[PDB]
Amino acid sequence: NVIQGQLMSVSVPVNTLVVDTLSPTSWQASTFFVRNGSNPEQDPLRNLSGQA
Amino acid sequence: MDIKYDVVIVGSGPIGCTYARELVGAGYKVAMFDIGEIDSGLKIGAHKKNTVEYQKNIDKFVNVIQGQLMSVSVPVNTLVVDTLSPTSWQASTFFVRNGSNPEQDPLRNLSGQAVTRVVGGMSTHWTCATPRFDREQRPLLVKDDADADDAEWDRLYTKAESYFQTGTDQFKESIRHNLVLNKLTEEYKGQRDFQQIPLAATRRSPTFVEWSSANTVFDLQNRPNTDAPEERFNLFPAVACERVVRNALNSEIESLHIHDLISGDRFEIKADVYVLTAGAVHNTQLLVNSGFGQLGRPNPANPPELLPSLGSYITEQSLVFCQTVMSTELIDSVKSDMTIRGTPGELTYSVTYTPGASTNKHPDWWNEKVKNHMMQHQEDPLPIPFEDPEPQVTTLFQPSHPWHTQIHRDAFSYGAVQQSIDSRLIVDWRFFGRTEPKEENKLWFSDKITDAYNMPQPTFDFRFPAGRTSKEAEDMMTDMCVMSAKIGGFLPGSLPQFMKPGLVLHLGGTHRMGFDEKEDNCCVNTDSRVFGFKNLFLGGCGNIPTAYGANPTLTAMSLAIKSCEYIKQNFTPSPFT
Amino acid sequence: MDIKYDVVIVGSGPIGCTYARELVGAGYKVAMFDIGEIDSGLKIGAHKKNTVEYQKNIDKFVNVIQGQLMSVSVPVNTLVVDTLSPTSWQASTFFVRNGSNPEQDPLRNLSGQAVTRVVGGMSTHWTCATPRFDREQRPLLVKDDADADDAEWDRLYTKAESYFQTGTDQFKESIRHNLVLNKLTEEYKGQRDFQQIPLAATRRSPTFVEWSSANTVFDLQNRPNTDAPEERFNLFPAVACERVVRNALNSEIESLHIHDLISGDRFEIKADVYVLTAGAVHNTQLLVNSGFGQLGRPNPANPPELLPSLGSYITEQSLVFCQTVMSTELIDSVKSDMTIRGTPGELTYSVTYTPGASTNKHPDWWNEKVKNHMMQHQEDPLPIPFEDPEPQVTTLFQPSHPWHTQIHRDAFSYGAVQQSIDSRLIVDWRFFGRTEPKEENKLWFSDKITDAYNMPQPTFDFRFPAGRTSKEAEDMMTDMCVMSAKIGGFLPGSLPQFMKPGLVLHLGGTHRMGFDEKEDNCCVNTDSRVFGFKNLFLGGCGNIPTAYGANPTLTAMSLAIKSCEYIKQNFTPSPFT
Amino acid sequence: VDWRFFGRTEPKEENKLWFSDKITDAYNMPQPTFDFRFPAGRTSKEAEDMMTDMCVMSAKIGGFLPGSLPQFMKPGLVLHLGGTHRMGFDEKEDNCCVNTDSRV
Ligand SMILES: *Cc1cc2c(cc1C)nc1c(=O)[nH]c(=O)nc-1n2C[C@H](O)[C@H](O)[C@H](O)COP(=O)(O)OP(=O)(O)OC[C@H]1O[C@@H](n2cnc3c(N)ncnc32)[C@H](O)[C@@H]1O
Ligand SMILES: *Cc1cc2c(cc1C)nc1c(=O)[nH]c(=O)nc-1n2C[C@H](O)[C@H](O)[C@H](O)COP(=O)(O)OP(=O)(O)OC[C@H]1O[C@@H](n2cnc3c(N)ncnc32)[C@H](O)[C@@H]1O
Repeated sequence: NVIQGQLMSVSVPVNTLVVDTLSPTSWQASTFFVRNGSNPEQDPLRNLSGQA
Repeated sequence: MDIKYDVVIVGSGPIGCTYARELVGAGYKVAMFDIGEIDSGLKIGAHKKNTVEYQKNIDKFVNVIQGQLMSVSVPVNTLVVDTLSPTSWQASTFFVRNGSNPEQDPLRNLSGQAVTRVVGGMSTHWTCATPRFDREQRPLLVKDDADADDAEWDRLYTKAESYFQTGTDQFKESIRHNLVLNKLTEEYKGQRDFQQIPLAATRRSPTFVEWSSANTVFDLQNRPNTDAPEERFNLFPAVACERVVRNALNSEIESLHIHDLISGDRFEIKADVYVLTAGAVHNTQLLVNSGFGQLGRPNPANPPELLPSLGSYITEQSLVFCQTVMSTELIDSVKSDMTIRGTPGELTYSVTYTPGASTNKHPDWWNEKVKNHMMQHQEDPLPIPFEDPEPQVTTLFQPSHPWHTQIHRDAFSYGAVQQSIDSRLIVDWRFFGRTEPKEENKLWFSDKITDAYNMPQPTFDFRFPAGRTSKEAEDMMTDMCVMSAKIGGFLPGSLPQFMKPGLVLHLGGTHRMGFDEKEDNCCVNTDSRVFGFKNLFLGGCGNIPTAYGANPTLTAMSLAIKSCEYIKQNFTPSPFT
Repeated sequence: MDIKYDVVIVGSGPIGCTYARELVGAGYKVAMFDIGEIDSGLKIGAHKKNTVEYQKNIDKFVNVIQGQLMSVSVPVNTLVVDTLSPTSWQASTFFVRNGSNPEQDPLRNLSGQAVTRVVGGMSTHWTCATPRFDREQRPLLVKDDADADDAEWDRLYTKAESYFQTGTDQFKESIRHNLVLNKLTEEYKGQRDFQQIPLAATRRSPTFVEWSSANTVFDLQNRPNTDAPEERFNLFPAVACERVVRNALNSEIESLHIHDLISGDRFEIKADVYVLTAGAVHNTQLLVNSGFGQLGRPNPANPPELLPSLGSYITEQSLVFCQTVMSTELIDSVKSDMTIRGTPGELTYSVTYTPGASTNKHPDWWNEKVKNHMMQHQEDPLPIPFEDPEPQVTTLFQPSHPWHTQIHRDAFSYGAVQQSIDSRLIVDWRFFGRTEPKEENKLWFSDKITDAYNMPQPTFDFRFPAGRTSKEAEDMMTDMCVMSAKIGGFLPGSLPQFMKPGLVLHLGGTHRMGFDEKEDNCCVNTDSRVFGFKNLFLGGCGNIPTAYGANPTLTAMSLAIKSCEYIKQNFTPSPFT
Repeated sequence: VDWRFFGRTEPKEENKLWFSDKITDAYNMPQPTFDFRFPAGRTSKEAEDMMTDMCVMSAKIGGFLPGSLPQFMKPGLVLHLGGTHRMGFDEKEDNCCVNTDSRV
């Protein structure tokens, strides 16, 4: 846990996971926009995803 | 196989079988085609859960369901697998792989929507709940005359209930059923009514219920036969129906084009009357492949020649779900009338009650079952008999609670931790919301991508409408939380949740009914006849134009009955030759 | 229903059908009972995967398998659920719940062992792999004459292979099959031989394989019929066979007591010959219910009167599994013979080869399929045609590699992240080990706990033996790791692993064959006749007394053929009147 | 017992760490971005041979622990990234950034 607490991911690609069980009343995305410090420059298939 | 019939029916689900029942019985020479095959035992199109093995192990039946549901539209997969060995072949792009549909926006899908291709269709696996719609949920059949409309609906629903063997009595002596029913009745006294879910089923014994299906409506045996020597019917499984051929005037269908999947041959089949009952998605595919509506991505700049509302105004219900673990107070209440002496597993253990005591909270039949369970199974810590049937409770849709409810048990795949909880304690909760029909919600078909039967790939463009539908959906969730609490707390791993859109399989409005094609934005009239065409009829939930919460099959069946009445008045059976 | 026959057979799996085929054909009046029901369509007992839908959607078939596998012995669950609501009823002990078997030690189980109760038995879903056993794996039928023993086994296997329609040619023109076959052949040149898995199956088209089943062996139609007017056969589904009655001398069976599950009626059925083919677990159960062996927890103080080895020496194979993702080198090799001009998607794109050129690595048929795929589907990044059949590769069990191997694809439940990998790239690896028969490895039946059919509950006491069995199992794992790497790296989520004990369903030795009851610690002789009894025979994998890694059913069938040869020489069919 | 085998990766010009001219990180600095794959040839062959070697060697000691079966780790989880400001004798000839005194 100490280790995990002090490793911050270098480059996180934009997240394209589909969450389709939101309540109809919840604000819902129309696109996979740049969220949560993700890096839109990053090709997710040419990454070092574990680099921190 | 002739190529000439009085009537041809596409699909052998319960709605096609409604057409077959009415029209075969009325003396028509009928052919029915299904893309799927016979696989329910000797009773063709029967419910798969009516085996002794599945009545003994109902939870295994989830696998039967899953094994015959094929997802309608699966978007391109964008999951990153970055732990492959460097020697394995690795993608540079998220290419079209594994039957995925590149047309499909993953954020505007009905991801849960699926289809079944087997003789009997989805009625070989369905839960059998057959409630009527109240006026608020129900399409009009008579305009500007409420009494006449009600009368017509009661007549049709009564016949439909007869065809399905709907009843509200099959679980009347379950202890779990009554425990739940009585508690909710008391909790909502003066506010809401509770009753047994209306179920298309007949109890045969205390441990076997014969669930209804297509086969219940029509046995699907070829005719003439010994029981039916003057009737004419042929079922042709493993035949893909690909299109209906329009005349130039768009006033008549001239043939049905079919592809026999075993021999590979293709034919044109001729009939006086053509009935499409292939389900809400595949009736729409068939019509679009035949030149109705518009093929390809919606394009309002080029409106279609025929049936412009085809595949718009689609509705699917929101569904919330949880499971609960029965309260201690409710469990203790089961044995409230018992006098208990001794210590279990000892010789002095005694469980008794005084029948007829006016101080008894429960009737004699209940106390007798409890007494016997407790006396005969002293190792077991619960008062509920091992073979006690599941609850089957509902409070039906009303204005002040505009959702359908099922408080019950259906087949479920319990996680290993969950299997830790005694099944007697568990109750499932499913609340189903109504969805406003909106033109922007659509089912369309690719002009390039094809499905597993080389037909235009179905694509959804769907979101639950803003406004009432969305407010109601979230109020429904809250109501499930509130109501369920009265029975017990949630079961870990089955916490309150929305299900993936469409997993419910109650899709409607894809080929919707109305009085006037233009004014009511619709595809079929109240006889289920395609506007403009003398001899083309659609049956199924796709006809239903309204926002409904309750399970739709009974209402679709009622519409099909009415459709058959029109057919009987407008087409003459061939003389039996 | 009369209650008098020449031969009665308990169970309608492929081994009961072997007896039916032999003895119905030889003119005997035969009855066959199954506790399960007809549910594969019109072809009674057929492979459920032989539908167009399952051949288009093969991965859905895992659900069909799961829906008809009921776990034999599930120990008491000790999972802690401590996040229930305080109002919910909650356990103070881990009490006997949800059909668990309190006799079962969770650490000495075959937790993966399961049974199927449907007409056709497990042959309605099996993978159809039908290898012969080599001498090392195979029980002796002739002593002290290896050549005579080989000759008898060759005769028998050859007949069995004809009953099953076993072949090694059904995948010969698959690109993926040959890609894998050729690579492994080269890598192990001079060390191991590779061939197609022998499969009970007949190809009917490029995209349809008719997989064999009990139905292949015997069609299960009642006779006399039009095609067989002088044969006599009846099948009675939904009939639980409960016990055979012994005479006072323990020399003859006098009747079979049955319980019709539909009517509830019980009957005593009389025959000249009684054949138990209920599977390795349920044959043992019926025998123990009939006074053979010992009921209850093993007690060596208290010796069984009859068949003291029954339910001892049980064997189940170790099974290791992984999937791989095909190497970039192999994938590029598929297109080695192509010249590619231009850019995919453009007018100028061209993929050509030179037919018959002596420097081509691949045959013309191969190159033509690759060329057409690449030219017609320029969007696709792989050279493998979309409808290319799966690999079906084996190197058979040998002393230097004492395990059976299957390098193939069969029905599989892929997680969404694995669904990310193109299916053409995926290969399944399953290596099966042999287990030494040990007296201490037992299947026994409770004297208190009962199963869903009110029969004595099965209980395992099993561990993989120390010594050779265990060493070989681990060597087998390493072998799989080494061999599979030649083809591609592991697929994440399908990493190399041992499967739960018994999940393989290749249980043997519960009613084992030998020459001498005492000397060979066994229950039937080489005619499969129960020692001491004139007219009781057992068929199935329970007969196999040796340590085997290969799939046993073909071997069990061969033994049934030999058994029928004895019955024909020793019993006279009744005159057909 | 834990088993970790680490492979060597051939330096290739195409394998890059670069920085966005628009996107910024948590410290308002140019966002790092990778463009990386394990090179074909020796690197890839060796990585898979290494996997096999672990499977063979570890078997001498015991069988795999369920849930910790043989696997590649996500690229870079190892945190042994090198060569981003690489040393050599001659800037141009050795394609490098610092000399053997680590001087730019
Ligand atoms: C799957 C399911 C459904 C279900 C349910 C629970 C489950 C898990 N519970 C329900 C319940 O409690 N109450 C209720 O009203 N409905 C519930 N359902 C849904 C219900 O089964 C369906 O509404 C119903 O079966 C619809 O009937 P219909 O007859 O309209 O359609 P179908 O059963 O889908 O049968 C259509 C058939 O047509 C064939 N087909 C499809 N395409 C073609 C083509 N091109 N050519 C020829 N035949 C075609 C199918 O194979 C199918 O059998
Ligand atoms: C499940 C499975 C099996 C399988 C396989 C893959 C799967 C997923 N792959 C195999 C393969 O590739 N090669 C092979 O050799 N075997 C493979 N199998 C196993 C194979 O299916 C079995 O070995 C085979 O079916 C055994 O045949 P047998 O005829 O001996 O037994 P059965 O198929 O289990 O059928 C027995 C029947 O008897 C009935 N029954 C049971 N109890 C009673 C009683 N009390 N009364 C009357 N009938 C009874 C069953 O219902 C059953 O149908």
